[PDB]
Amino acid sequence: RKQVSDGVAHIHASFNNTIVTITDRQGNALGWATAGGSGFRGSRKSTPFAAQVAAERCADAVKEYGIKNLEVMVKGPGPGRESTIRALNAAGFRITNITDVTPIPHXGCRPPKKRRV
Amino acid sequence: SLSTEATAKIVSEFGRDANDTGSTEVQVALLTAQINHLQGHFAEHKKDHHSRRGLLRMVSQRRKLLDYLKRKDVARYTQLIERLGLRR
Amino acid sequence: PVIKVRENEPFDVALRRFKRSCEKAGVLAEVRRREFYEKPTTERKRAKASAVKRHAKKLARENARRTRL
Amino acid sequence: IDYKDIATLKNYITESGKIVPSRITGTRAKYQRQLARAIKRARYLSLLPYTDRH
RNA sequence: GCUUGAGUCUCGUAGAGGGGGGUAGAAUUCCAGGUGUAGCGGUGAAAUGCGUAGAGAUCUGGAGGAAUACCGGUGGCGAAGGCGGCCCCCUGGACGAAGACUGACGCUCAGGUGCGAAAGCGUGGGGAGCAAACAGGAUUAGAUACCCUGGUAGUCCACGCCGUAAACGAUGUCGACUUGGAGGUUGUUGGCUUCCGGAGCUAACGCGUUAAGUCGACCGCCUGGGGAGUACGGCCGCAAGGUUAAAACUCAAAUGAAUUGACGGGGGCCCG
RNA sequence: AUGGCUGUCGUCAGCUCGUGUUGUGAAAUGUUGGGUUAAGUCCCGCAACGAGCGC
Ligand SMILES: CN[C@H]1C[C@@H](N)[C@H](O)[C@@H](O[C@@H]2O[C@H](CO)[C@H](O)[C@@H]3O[C@]4(O[C@H]23)O[C@H]([C@@H](N)CO)[C@H](O)[C@H](O)[C@H]4O)[C@@H]1O
Ligand SMILES: CN[C@H]1C[C@@H](N)[C@H](O)[C@@H](O[C@@H]2O[C@H](CO)[C@H](O)[C@@H]3O[C@]4(O[C@H]23)O[C@H]([C@@H](N)CO)[C@H](O)[C@H](O)[C@H]4O)[C@@H]1O
Ligand SMILES: [K+]
Ligand SMILES: [K+]
Ligand SMILES: [K+]
Ligand SMILES: [K+]
Ligand SMILES: [K+]
Ligand SMILES: [K+]
Ligand SMILES: [K+]
Ligand SMILES: [K+]
Ligand SMILES: [Mg+2]
Ligand SMILES: [Mg+2]
Ligand SMILES: [Mg+2]
Ligand SMILES: [Mg+2]
Ligand SMILES: [Mg+2]
Ligand SMILES: [Mg+2]
Ligand SMILES: [Mg+2]
Ligand SMILES: [Mg+2]
Ligand SMILES: [Mg+2]
Ligand SMILES: [Mg+2]
Ligand SMILES: [Mg+2]
Ligand SMILES: [Mg+2]
Ligand SMILES: [Mg+2]
Ligand SMILES: [Mg+2]
Ligand SMILES: [Mg+2]
Ligand SMILES: [Mg+2]
Ligand SMILES: [Mg+2]
Ligand SMILES: [Mg+2]
Repeated sequence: RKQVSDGVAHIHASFNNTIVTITDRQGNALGWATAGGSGFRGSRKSTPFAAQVAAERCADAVKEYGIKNLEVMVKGPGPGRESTIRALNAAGFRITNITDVTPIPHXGCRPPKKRRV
Repeated sequence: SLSTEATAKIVSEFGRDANDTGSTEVQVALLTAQINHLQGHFAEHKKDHHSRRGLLRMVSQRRKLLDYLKRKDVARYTQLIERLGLRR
Repeated sequence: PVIKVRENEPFDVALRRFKRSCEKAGVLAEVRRREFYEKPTTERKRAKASAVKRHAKKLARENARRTRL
Repeated sequence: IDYKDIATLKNYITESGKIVPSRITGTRAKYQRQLARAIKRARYLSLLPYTDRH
């Protein structure tokens, strides 16, 4: 309803899944979509193409608002890193900013044990 | 470690000269001073094992120098252990 | 990696510039190494392996110049 | 190196704020260690950033 | 007696050497909400699990513990075990320079004593993350596993105990001597260190001035494979156990290195 | 027990030897290597130099 002209696409690109959330600059969510809930499960869910649709659907979630320009915040090592950003650019957003906000401990906590297969 | 001035006092007192840094008197006196100084350290810092190895070397070196001086000059030995207040 | 897209800057340039800055900071390398715990014995083992092969690359590479096939 | 000498120390950090290797900059080992200390002191005093995020 | 071994003094140098006290930033988890809405999470594929009581995501603030990205290096320091953010306090050793000084004060060391990773044990704390045990979900002929979701000791701190590890360079300590080459690190030609290689040595593999070469001193240890580093006794330990350490019996081998094949759910390159 | 004859890997590009050299030795080298061919086919390099059976 309240026309927000400027927002942030937060891309949580994990190895298994991609979550796109658009916020305002203060970080209040407008609308989200995910690869998992776009007709892609398992092998399909963890593709650039499944993240591609999640980007598209998240644009057509936030169309109530008139976001002119999206800053972009990318988080994680997944295959929805780049495919999400291109898809948002081809939803008619002006990408002013791309930022990697992938969290990196400066040491931090002991990670889980290595998988034996 | 023992300071320049604290060192130089001991060299003057136990030496034949301030240049007589080498004598067994001076060496034993300087070891005794640091051994006694470090008893304060190891009272607080009981698990400082790495430093304590250095103390035990000083103790060992002093023992060796006293045994040398005993069998060389028994008179000087007796004076030394009395002045420094050592048992043997 | 924190691109600020410039005045009249095209998208692929900024994106490829984000790609280059990400590969530079070594982000995806660091997420992968921190995914699972590597024991110090394993870390030292692979660090020695990298050291050995690197030096051993040269001894064979710098015996390749003055050798005919 | 001097932790206060910010213009110098910025020659030895990346855009992300990370200390640049000696292999890259051609710094001698002795000075890389002194440089590392100076940057870490500067980061404490908030004259340099730890990271480009913050 | 002497000064060449060994040591003392003077000046400087590098260092994750040790002990104590502070503190910083990143991240994880949790709590409190703000926004927001149907998924999240996970795998080979799943499912258990979490989620409309609003998760996941995102923003703000708070709490708490543990570890210090980059620097970082066949880099450094330490007797070995080991030691890594930054700051202070206390403290050990090493190296170099140029003298002065002591005058063989040395080397090794059974017994003895001390130190000694991780796990473990005791008492009191602490507990984010991780995780033996355990539970559930899978996989499978079965699956007391590997994989998944959780998760308690424990991992952290203080003090005490334990005294062992492929505690390894599988190479005792000290000293002398004996062609070279390329590096690293640290001093003002020395110290430490990595790789290659000569003679020599070696069963071979290899080692090669940091020797496994050539010698000397002293110590420790071995005597076929099993039985057995076990039993019994002693000593030590709160316990777990450690340490010292047999015998009968049994076999004609066990073993090391290297060679040729074959084979690999090893690699590379090709063909039908 | 055998001779002869035959299947099979497969008409796949292999399999060997003399002499020399290397190793205490089993053995190795040649036959590996760079290119190339349907081919151990050929050229080039090479402690190998030649040779046979295959091709
Ligand atoms: C060199 N100085 C050390 C002196 C010790 N007395 C400290 O206990 C130690 O600190 C501890 O370090 C370990 C790592 O070895 C953990 O990091 C602990 O968690 C710490 O430090 C804790 O706890 C502290 C608190 N206990 C308050 O002092 C602060 O929160 C610190 O930021 C936090 O890292 C310091 O580093
Ligand atoms: C007869 N005394 C010397 C005994 C040696 N075993 C010392 O290593 C040496 O010590 C060194 O002295 C020089 C000067 O000749 C510097 O001062 C070094 O810096 C020191 O001493 C260092 O390093 C020490 C560290 N090595 C830790 O103990 C401490 O930081 C001291 O405060 C600091 O003076 C003493 O002087
Ligand atoms: K700390
Ligand atoms: K010192
Ligand atoms: K003795
Ligand atoms: K726990
Ligand atoms: K011995
Ligand atoms: K026997
Ligand atoms: K041989
Ligand atoms: K031959
Ligand atoms: Mg996992
Ligand atoms: Mg210190
Ligand atoms: Mg422990
Ligand atoms: Mg305990
Ligand atoms: Mg877990
Ligand atoms: Mg598990
Ligand atoms: Mg303590
Ligand atoms: Mg043992
Ligand atoms: Mg070890
Ligand atoms: Mg080892
Ligand atoms: Mg041994
Ligand atoms: Mg060699
Ligand atoms: Mg026993
Ligand atoms: Mg016993
Ligand atoms: Mg011969
Ligand atoms: Mg052949
Ligand atoms: Mg032919
Ligand atoms: Mg040939």
